[PDB]
Amino acid sequence: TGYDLSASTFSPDGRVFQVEYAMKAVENSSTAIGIRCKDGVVFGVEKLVLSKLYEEGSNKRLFNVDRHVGMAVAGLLADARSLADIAREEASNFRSNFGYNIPLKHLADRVAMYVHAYTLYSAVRPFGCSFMLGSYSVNDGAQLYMIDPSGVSYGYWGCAIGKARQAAKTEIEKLQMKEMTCRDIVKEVAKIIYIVHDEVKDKAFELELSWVGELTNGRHEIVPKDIREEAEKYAKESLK
Amino acid sequence: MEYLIGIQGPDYVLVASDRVAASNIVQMKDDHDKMFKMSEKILLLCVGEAGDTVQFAEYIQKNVQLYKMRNGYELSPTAAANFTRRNLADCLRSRTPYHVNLLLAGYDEHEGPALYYMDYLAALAKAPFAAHGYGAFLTLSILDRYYTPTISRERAVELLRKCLEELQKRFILNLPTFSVRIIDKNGIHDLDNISFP
Amino acid sequence: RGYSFSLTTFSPSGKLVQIEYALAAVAGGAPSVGIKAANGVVLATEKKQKSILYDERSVHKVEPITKHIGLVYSGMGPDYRVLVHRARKLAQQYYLVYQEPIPTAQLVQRVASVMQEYTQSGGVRPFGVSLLICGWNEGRPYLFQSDPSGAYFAWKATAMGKNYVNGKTFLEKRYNEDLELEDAIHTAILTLKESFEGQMTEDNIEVGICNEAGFRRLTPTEVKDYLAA
Amino acid sequence: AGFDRHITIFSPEGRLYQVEYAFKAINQGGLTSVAVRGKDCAVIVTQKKVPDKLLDSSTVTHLFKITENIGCVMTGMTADSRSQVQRARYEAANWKYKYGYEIPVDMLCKRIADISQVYTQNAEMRPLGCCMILIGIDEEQGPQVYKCDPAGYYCGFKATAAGVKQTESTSFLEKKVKKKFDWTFEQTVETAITCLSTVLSIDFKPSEIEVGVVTVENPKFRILTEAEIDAHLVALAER
Amino acid sequence: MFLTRSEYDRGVNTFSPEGRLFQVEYAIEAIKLGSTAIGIQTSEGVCLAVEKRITSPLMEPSSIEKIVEIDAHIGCAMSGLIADAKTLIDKARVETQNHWFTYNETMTVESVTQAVSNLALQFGEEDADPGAMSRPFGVALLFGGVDEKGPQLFHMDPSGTFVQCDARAIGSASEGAQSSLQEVYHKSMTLKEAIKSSLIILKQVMEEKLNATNIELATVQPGQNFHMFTKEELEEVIKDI
Amino acid sequence: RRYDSRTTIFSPEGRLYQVEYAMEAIGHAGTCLGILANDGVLLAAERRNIHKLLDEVFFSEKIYKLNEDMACSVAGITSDANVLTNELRLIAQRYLLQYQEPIPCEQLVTALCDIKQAYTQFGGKRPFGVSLLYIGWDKHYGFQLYQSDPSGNYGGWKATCIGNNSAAAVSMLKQDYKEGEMTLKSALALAIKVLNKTMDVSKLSAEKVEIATLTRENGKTVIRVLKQKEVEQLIKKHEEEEAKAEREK
Amino acid sequence: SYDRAITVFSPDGHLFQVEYAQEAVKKGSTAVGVRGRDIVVLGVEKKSVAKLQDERTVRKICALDDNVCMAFAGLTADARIVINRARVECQSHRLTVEDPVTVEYITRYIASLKQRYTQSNGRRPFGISALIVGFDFDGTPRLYQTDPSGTYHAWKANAIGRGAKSVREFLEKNYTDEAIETDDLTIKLVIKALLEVVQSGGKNIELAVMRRDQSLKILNPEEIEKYVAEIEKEK
Amino acid sequence: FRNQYDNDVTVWSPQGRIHQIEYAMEAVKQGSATVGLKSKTHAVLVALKRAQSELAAHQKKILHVDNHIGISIAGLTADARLLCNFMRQECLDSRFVFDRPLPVSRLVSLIGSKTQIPTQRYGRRPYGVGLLIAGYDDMGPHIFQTCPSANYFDCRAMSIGARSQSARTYLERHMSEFMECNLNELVKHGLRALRETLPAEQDLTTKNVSIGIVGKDLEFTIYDDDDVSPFLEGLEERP
Repeated sequence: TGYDLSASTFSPDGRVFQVEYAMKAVENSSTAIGIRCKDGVVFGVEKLVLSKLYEEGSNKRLFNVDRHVGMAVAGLLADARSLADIAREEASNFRSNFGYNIPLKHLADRVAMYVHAYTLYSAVRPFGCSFMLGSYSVNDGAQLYMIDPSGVSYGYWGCAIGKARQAAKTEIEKLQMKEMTCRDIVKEVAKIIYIVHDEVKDKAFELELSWVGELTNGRHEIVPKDIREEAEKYAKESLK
Repeated sequence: MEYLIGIQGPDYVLVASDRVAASNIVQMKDDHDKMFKMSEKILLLCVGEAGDTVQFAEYIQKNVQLYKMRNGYELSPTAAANFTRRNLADCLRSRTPYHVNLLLAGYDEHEGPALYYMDYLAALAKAPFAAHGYGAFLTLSILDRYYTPTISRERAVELLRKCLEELQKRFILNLPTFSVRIIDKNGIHDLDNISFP
Repeated sequence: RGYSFSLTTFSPSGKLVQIEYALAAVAGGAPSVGIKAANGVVLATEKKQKSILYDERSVHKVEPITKHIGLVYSGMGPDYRVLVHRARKLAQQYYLVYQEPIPTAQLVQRVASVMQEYTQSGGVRPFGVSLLICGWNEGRPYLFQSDPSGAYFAWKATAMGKNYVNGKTFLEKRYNEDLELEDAIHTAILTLKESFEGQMTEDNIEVGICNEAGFRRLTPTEVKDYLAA
Repeated sequence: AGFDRHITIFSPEGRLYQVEYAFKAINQGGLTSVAVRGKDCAVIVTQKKVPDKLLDSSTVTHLFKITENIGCVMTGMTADSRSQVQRARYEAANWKYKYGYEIPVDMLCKRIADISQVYTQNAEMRPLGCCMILIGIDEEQGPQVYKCDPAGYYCGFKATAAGVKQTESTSFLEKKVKKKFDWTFEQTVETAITCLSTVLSIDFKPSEIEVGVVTVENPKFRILTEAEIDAHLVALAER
Repeated sequence: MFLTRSEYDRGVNTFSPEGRLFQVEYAIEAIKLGSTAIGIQTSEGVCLAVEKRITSPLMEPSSIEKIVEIDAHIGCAMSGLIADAKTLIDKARVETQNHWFTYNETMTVESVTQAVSNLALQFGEEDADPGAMSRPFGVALLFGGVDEKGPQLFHMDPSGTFVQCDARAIGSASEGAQSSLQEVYHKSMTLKEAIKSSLIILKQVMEEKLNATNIELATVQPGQNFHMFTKEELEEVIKDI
Repeated sequence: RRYDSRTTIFSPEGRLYQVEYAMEAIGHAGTCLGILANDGVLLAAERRNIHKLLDEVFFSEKIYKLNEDMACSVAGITSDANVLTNELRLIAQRYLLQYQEPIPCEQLVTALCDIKQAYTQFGGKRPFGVSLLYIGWDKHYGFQLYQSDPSGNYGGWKATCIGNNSAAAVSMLKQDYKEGEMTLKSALALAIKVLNKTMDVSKLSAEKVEIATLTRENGKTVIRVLKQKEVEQLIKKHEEEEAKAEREK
Repeated sequence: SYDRAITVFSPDGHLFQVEYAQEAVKKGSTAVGVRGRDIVVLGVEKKSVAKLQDERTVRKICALDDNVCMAFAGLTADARIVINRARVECQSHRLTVEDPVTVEYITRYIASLKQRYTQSNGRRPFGISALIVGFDFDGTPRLYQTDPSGTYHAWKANAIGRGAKSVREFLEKNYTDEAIETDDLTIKLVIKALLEVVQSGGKNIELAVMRRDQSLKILNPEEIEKYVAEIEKEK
Repeated sequence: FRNQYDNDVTVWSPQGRIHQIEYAMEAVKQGSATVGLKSKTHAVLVALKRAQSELAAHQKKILHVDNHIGISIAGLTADARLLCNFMRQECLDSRFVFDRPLPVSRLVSLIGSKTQIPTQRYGRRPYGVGLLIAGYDDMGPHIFQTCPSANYFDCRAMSIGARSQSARTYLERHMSEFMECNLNELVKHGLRALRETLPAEQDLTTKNVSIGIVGKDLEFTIYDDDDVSPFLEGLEERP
């Protein structure tokens, strides 16, 4: 069956299988989750330490695509870094032309359309990355968006990507994020990541966290290490 | 500043030009040849702004010889005239106008002798006799006076000598020597240079 | 074999088979009939709709390129509209250049040149549609056909679409050069009546006529009046 | 075979099977949309299915506003739908810029459909696997309903459906127009909801459906609130 | 037990399993079709020699040009496709003259070899220019010249890789000729000894008996410029052997 | 296996099979004929389209006028034929604009043949599946007949036929044609003879053929299409002559 | 496998499409060239008249310029294109450097063109090999050969096309300084060589000469008849 | 079979793996080994060079991009030369524009983008070369590796090329002491690490070793065959 070879093609039953094959790419990735609460959005990533040789604070999967928005990625890291460059360019162009910080919904739509361009044409493959975007602005509020390799974009109160998406999603489902505040949400994100991590298959992980919210005055930033250590100790204690 | 003269006849066309190429005041060359043979039986005489003359003449020469090599027969004089006129006229609108004034002389087996005239603006005109340059103003009346459509070639060289010695008498610039050649059915024939010491 | 798929590949025995396949696409299209009368030319085609829900006024299979030219098609609907827009544009370009209405022969030449332009490139497919282009110029009627191949022919009368062979036989039996268009429209609806496989009504068919006045699509009431016979 | 797998090549029967597969891609989504016209109103209804609780229900929508007085409902691939929606908005604004008046619904549908044609004729790109249904009010013609499909067919309609239950829904609607008495706004909305609910067997609640309307009184396209949808739904159940 | 599927060798820009990129390797195999060429670097100079492989007597011997002059300071010897060799020689010459124009100096042999190598690299098609051959250059060059560092001999291959080599052989009998080079060569040998040894090896590998006609020989010494041994000089040395 | 695709691959034994397959196409075409005479040159063709409901609106279906001084008849794909004739007319008028003289016949043929060669050589486009005859008068070589093929190769012929039964036409012309002795009337009679032999129809209909003649009258070329009455008279004369030859035996 | 694209090398590094074009050259009519001391003679066989064809249209030998001419064996249309391109290059070189083209310059240009068509896919090699003859400024005779691959080589004498192997073996045997001594002897040598492979002598050979400072002369059929008669009689 | 899905970079596999990129990642394994390690004050690159023959000189495995950055290559020398040219021009552009040395992290980001573009598009192959980038900047000493896949890492130490796992395990077990080492101790550690990769018969020599050092006071310098003898002499022997 030559239908799956290219994305220009359609299956006889109406399915573009290259895109689904690209969606299978992110499942290879280690998990990443983002939770939205009243104050803001918290992101977390389970960054597996492949070797002791690799420096800490390397292979970062949490990027800052503008001062007021952050990006968390799962799937091919090369494609993800390129998509982050695209998103940064889109945000800068929006600021330059329209004179203010890009709305997250619009940014998600533009990067999603850029992604969707690739599924159509035969010359170029779909992206191999699924990524989450999150921002807080006093006008818009807390917003969390996820973009699949297809270019589908939606807003999620809580979201997970990667290998352990389903388990992470049920754990997130039993949380009541809407009432909660960010400084608790970091602890619960750590708990969920420690739960879904598989010690047997994955040797070790270093929890990589970020948030954006009013506590930052609407700037996405990496967690202060004291708060990281507190959340990690809480997660280890709860794990039992 | 450069003189061209052409006299058509029953079975010939006579052409002559001054042999001076000059800087501001110094007459760098005394034996400059302003006649380019596009083919066996057609000559192109060119005067004008420096550089443009040789560039345009060489371009038309090589195009005509390419026509010869490709098709096995020479262009007609009228066709060569229209072709060089087209090339000059196209460049007039462009940023690189060739400021050149030309006289094309030819013999065709079917259509007989022909003399053609074109200015830098690329107008074309067949004529019995014609001249280019400031000396043309002095010498055209000589031709208009003594020319006959049935002029013999000895009479034509005599008439040309009269026209040129008038330049010697009156024209401010010094055009001491002139080159002369005839086109006929046989082909281009060089003639002795009319030299006024 | 490989000749089947490529459009820039002559098959053995010298056939551009993708074009033949496009003509097969034309043959599947709905019946269309064209009859050139002495004082006019009638273009007719069936506009059979899948359901009552369809609004007939929304789209038309018979379109005017100019005041005095109109055409009808059998084949692919989208391709028809691409070339009808291009035909209108070509006619307007002619009017800008020459300040005269374009002759029908010239228009069919230009649109056939477009259709040929598409066949050469591999990246594109041929237009899966054929046209009957009718016009009145110089106090004379005209009817033409232009195929996906980029070729054009001049027909006194012809049919395209389903059962086009049988319709053409019915026409050559029924055709008389002396016919006036009042009779020719009747003959055209009969030619279509051969091949409907349904009870034709004013909605189910679309028909248009050209004459000294120019091209027009006669209304549903008009075609009802003609259908009454 | 090999006559499929490229849009350009024709079958030996001249069918272009790839676009026909794009038509199947619409049904692969598992959602249905219905549009029905009225004497003074046009409505669009479609299923709204939220796979996960975590998804923000506000963000997920198949109803989009091409311009102030035109609304659309897209059925098929979500990404291709959003792209076609963006192209439609650009076409509408560009029409307003060039020609000085709001684009007609028919011309918008025609522009989008001929774009779909350039897709189905050029090799490298694929037809967008989505279907559009546009509703608006034209002053001359009153309400309008139109549909684009991946092929480039753009015909107007009295009423239509798209998605998996299209044949059942158009069978239902065909009966209702055949017993034509009229459709006021309430009856129009009721007909749409009854068609969708009957063909799906859903017996909807207000969250499960999203409805958008245009009316000659208020020409602007508006997406009704859950309260308005429940008001219409309760009226259906009561009678 | 034979597995001959290859199925990845066709088409450059395809990494086969184990990542070997076989089109370039086949191009490197291609130079073995060419006539054997041989280079020896010495303190007194660098010498280049090649077997002409004359097909017929009527062909003019001078026309075969498998050793050429990039400039006075550098010469080249080539084995492989004559046409793409001519292309690379043209690139070398224009780059040398561009260097003279811009910096009023003479290029080093390493720099010239790098210049041609950059052109050879362009088979990858990273550049968008249409006028670059998609196939790798099916030729190997030996660049011999006296520079600021003295006599130098550089080898270039279809990949575009280049290295200095005290002595190298390219072409059909490069295998075996290189073993003979390895045994005979010592760094101290004078250019006379190098010429004699290279001609011995060429006589061994060549199918036809060696004659002044069927070989081309050249040397560039620090005092001299690139020089080709004439018929008489070739006669003298091939007699001396 | 397959070295017949893409028109840019030399097959082993060095043959371009796409152009040969294109040359196969012209054989299907309606026969076209050209004969050279001392006083003129003619083109005669069989109107393969003999559908009852076709109108003869045009100057000619097969015969085209390219210039004041020449014409052509085409056998092959009609769309490529239309393209080639448009290109020919543009080439002729470009030469007239440049040199203010009529295009030489051989030069025009050579230019179009250069186009046809170019389409062979480059990858994407197909070769032109057309072969067409050129007839013209030029001051240099007088009346001339030229043939071209899809390959882009042309030649000068005293008389030749292209299309269906071209071999039979050439065999008949070889015996019949008298070098240096033809006149336009005799050449017309020969054309009717060879057309009757080649064409499957027992009687040449006089609506199933189109004949055009090129002659120089009063120093100006005239390209004329023989009208239906003229060709009717010609076929009547040929039938009478052939029957009388039959009657004697 | 490896014979469908020009770009792809084969295992063992053979580019096979160019070899196939070189094979295509072999199909063509024979051509022969020989360098006399003061003449260069270029001879080409003629396939057949066909009795309804005009011989003037078909001419294998052609003059690129006043001092250079070529003959070809291979695809006729490709030969026509290459001849025209070389002619325009000749006139352009005269335009650029105010000097007549050298034979090695023009054969280099033609070879570079053929090479340019080989290197890139999407273009097929010119299926021709050519024999270029001219006299240089010094007056030395020059004969060069080119092939679809794009290599060029000087030859004292050579043949191309069908029967090239046989006729070149004959020419390797026959050619010597003695034969080149006389212009008539050079013409007779090439005529005998073409007679080695041709159906009939006078009818089926078209021959031409270039002298030291004269234009190309295609020998008349009567002159060719006289020369073959002299050759025939001596046997 | 699954010979399909391997032909081009633009084809995803049924399990979400682009096989051509992995086949390119195999290319680094082909090349001779390289090792890089850093201290608080210095960054080091050391390499094992290979020679075609005894007469031939050893290949150049360490290349200087700028005073503050230099690279060592494992994999295709062609791609190495091209990427080195790109990096050199980027650094020159930074110095011309801003009059500051380019940050090494930003340079490897640029390399990653340039390398990523081939993988996604049809046409140019993935750059089948793996580079170790080492430099000193204001933040401190840095070592990065870049794969034929455009992903890049920041490393305390790393080894790429054939038989590099032995060097990696030596480096990992000895890593703690590296940070406080002198440059002599550090280069000696790296030399032993690459000595692990060599065959047992082979041993380190002046010829086949190249060392590249950069630091706060030291611009990038490649210590060649003669100059490596001070660093090599300290090493004791094979274990």
